[PDB]
Amino acid sequence: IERMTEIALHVFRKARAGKVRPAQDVRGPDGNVNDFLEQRRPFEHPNPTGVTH
Amino acid sequence: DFAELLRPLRSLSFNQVVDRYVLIPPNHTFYRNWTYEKFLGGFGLSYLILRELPLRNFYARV
Ligand SMILES: CCCCCCCCCCCCCCCCCC(=O)OC[C@H](COP(=O)([O-])OCC(O)COP(=O)([O-])OC[C@@H](COC(=O)CCCCCCCCCCCCCCCCC)OC(=O)CCCCCCCCCCCCCCCCC)OC(=O)CCCCCCCCCCCCCCCCC
Ligand SMILES: CCCCCCCC/C=C/CCCCCCCC(=O)OC[C@H](COP(=O)(O)OCCN)OC(=O)CCCCCCC/C=C/CCCCCCCC
Repeated sequence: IERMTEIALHVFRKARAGKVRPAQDVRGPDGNVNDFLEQRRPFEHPNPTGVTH
Repeated sequence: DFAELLRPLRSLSFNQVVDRYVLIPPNHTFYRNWTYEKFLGGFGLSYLILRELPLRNFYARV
């Protein structure tokens, strides 16, 4: 049951990370390195609570 | 123009002038200071509308 659990937990971690970043191609759930490049807030949803600069 | 300032007086007698412009019946029930409350109070009402400006940049609204 120890071996079965770590197999399911490894799938769970990849599936959990896939919810915020879905799977587009063969790379799988959360398999895109470009997602973690520098990103900015959209123009229609700026920072509502504080200053940006 | 000096004769135009006296235009509403030439059509009236002295008794009518006194009753019209001098002997105004006393009525101390009016909120005379509403003129100032509306004017100066408009700054606060204008701020309620102006604090919602869709200018995205924070320093632009500054
Ligand atoms: C149906 C679809 C749409 C179709 C219609 C589209 C067209 C709409 C226009 C026609 C309908 C308008 C309705 C009102 C009729 C007014 C007619 C008129 O002649 O007014 C001229 C009016 C007054 O001219 P003014 O003599 O020069 O007086 C202004 C001076 O600043 C005064 O300075 P002051 O020093 O001499 O005096 C200080 C002043 C205080 O004045 C100030 O401090 C303001 C200073 C401005 C900020 C300083 C920065 C100035 C920057 C300069 C550049 C500004 C350019 C802005 C251009 C704006 C163009 C409109 O305090 C007062 O004197 C008294 C104020 C208290 C008045 C009581 C408030 C009653 C308002 C009506 C209540 C009900 C309306 C609904 C509630 C409001 C909407 C939520 O001109 C203005 O519009 C002034 C701007 C006011 C902001 C308008 C925002 C409200 C617009 C409402 C739109 C509808 C609501 C949204 C509905 C959305 C779904 C449809
Ligand atoms: C302001 C609070 C509103 C809700 C109140 C809830 C509580 C209710 C309890 C009220 C108890 C009443 C106690 C007595 C209050 C007396 C009121 C008073 O003194 O002022 C009245 C006085 C009467 O004026 P006079 O003719 O000179 O005086 C004659 C007197 N016989 O009223 C005024 O001066 C006018 C100003 C009063 C407030 C006006 C509110 C204006 C708000 C503007 C929004 C409306 C939209 C306007 C759009 C314009 C479109 C062209």
